[PDB]
Amino acid sequence: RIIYYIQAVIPGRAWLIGSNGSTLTVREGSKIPGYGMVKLIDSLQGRILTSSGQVIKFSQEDS
Amino acid sequence: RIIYYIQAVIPGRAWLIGSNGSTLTVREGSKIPGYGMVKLIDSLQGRILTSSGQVIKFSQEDS
Amino acid sequence: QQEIQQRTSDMLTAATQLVQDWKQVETQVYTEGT
Amino acid sequence: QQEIQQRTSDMLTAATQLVQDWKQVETQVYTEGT
Amino acid sequence: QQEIQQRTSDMLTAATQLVQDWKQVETQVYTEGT
Amino acid sequence: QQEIQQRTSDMLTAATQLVQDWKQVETQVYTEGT
Amino acid sequence: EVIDKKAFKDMTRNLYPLNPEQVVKLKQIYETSEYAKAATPGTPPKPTATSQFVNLSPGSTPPVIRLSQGFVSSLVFLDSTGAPWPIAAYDLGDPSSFNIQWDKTSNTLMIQATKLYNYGNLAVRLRGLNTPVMLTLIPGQKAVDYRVDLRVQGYGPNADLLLHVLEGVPPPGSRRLVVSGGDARAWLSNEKMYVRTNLTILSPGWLASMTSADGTHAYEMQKSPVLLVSWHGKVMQLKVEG
Amino acid sequence: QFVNLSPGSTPPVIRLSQGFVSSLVFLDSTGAPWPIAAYDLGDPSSFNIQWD
Repeated sequence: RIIYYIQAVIPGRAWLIGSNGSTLTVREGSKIPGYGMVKLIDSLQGRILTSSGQVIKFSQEDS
Repeated sequence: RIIYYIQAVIPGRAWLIGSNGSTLTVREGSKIPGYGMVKLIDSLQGRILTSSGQVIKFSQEDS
Repeated sequence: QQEIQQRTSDMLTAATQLVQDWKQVETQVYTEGT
Repeated sequence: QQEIQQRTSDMLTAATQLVQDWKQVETQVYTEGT
Repeated sequence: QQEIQQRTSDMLTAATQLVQDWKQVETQVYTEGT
Repeated sequence: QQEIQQRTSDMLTAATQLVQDWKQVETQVYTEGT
Repeated sequence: EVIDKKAFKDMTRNLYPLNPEQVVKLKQIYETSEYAKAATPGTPPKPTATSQFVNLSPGSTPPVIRLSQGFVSSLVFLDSTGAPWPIAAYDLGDPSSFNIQWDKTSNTLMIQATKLYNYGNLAVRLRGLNTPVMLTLIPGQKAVDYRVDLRVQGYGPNADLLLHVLEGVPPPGSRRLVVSGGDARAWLSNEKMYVRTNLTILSPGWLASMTSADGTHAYEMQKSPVLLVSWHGKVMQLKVEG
Repeated sequence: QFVNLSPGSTPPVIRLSQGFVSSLVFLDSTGAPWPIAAYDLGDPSSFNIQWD
């Protein structure tokens, strides 16, 4: 399916890139396709919590 | 039907855009077609209260 | 009781600052191109 | 009790420093090439 | 007991020295050749 | 007992001298020939 | 002899009052303080690029520009055809809140807001027009406009969509279609399909076609529920939804 | 990155660090270089820019 990776994160926003190359930016309450509703943006440690229980991170060899 | 979105808001006024591309500006007591009578303009949090109970907001991917 | 007057002095300075900030209106600038 | 006032003085200096740091906004620079 | 304050003075000088050393960032230099 | 402090003063001068001697690093020199 | 060691330890403690771990924690405190100082309250605005049409009727409303303190917005002006329209002059009210950079010949302005919540207005006169174009400038919203493209009603001194399909930009007014069986994209605008692919279409028959320099094809055709495609000598079929 | 000049896409992001140098080079869709006519930098107290 599609996998999203953190490109940049500040307090408040997060810029994500997908495996198709599309880029998005999100805030605390926002819609993400295929993942659900954003519950918490943690600027430290690079973790994004999602309503489906998933955590959005950096690519492992690109981080 | 037609959906209206907040383009800009200050205390007192609000500039709205429709799905047809038409742009309007409103104050506290004003007429909106298809929604009714404006009851309260809340400049913080980007919410507009309408006499029909509806709340006018920003577009979700454009906000 | 005396707190009204100390409050009057910090408040006096802040309100004078606010009104002098509300006084200034600056002239517009027109730019000509060729 | 007097600790509130010593704390007021170090805190006053730090908060004045913070607000004066928040005041400055600098003009942008445009570079022309030929 | 008073040792806390003597320690505060040597420590104050060292920490001020450390933070002023952490403040400076210098501009890069570009060299052109022909 | 007081010998610790006299020793502290000659030692302080010598250690300051040593650390200031350890601080200096000088730029290299390039010589061009024709 | 213990005098030498005792003098040596008080001397070392006088020379270096801070431990290495204290240096590490002090550095951590300093960087955390800088991060808290530099962090921004609330959420930052969403950066967007837009495109609007400006109507010069005596009934229409002037357009709105969303700004932010310290950021740069570039304004570019085009006519009804889409060609650039050079600027004759401009006028900025309240320069203590805004700073405008402009080379004296192009059709792009770069505006930066200086204050947080003070709003204003701006007048722009173009080269061929007599009616000036008026903009209003409001900072401090939930979105920040990096670029607004403005279509002006008249015609400038300079005067297709399948080219945009070739570049990957969806055609304007279209809707997405679902394609199965191969690497292709398609859109439907006016009961016509627009297809972007690098395969070769053989059977259903097209009306017009475009090609890029590196071999990308864009086709415009009528609607059909089947396509027959052969890739570099091999014949197969692709199946579409709707 | 591939840069799309559509009015819907998001502008690209450059990740930096204090004291380090990042070089940006501009090329076209084919891959040939595209020379820069001008630039405009907001906040020069945070960034330092060199350009021949």
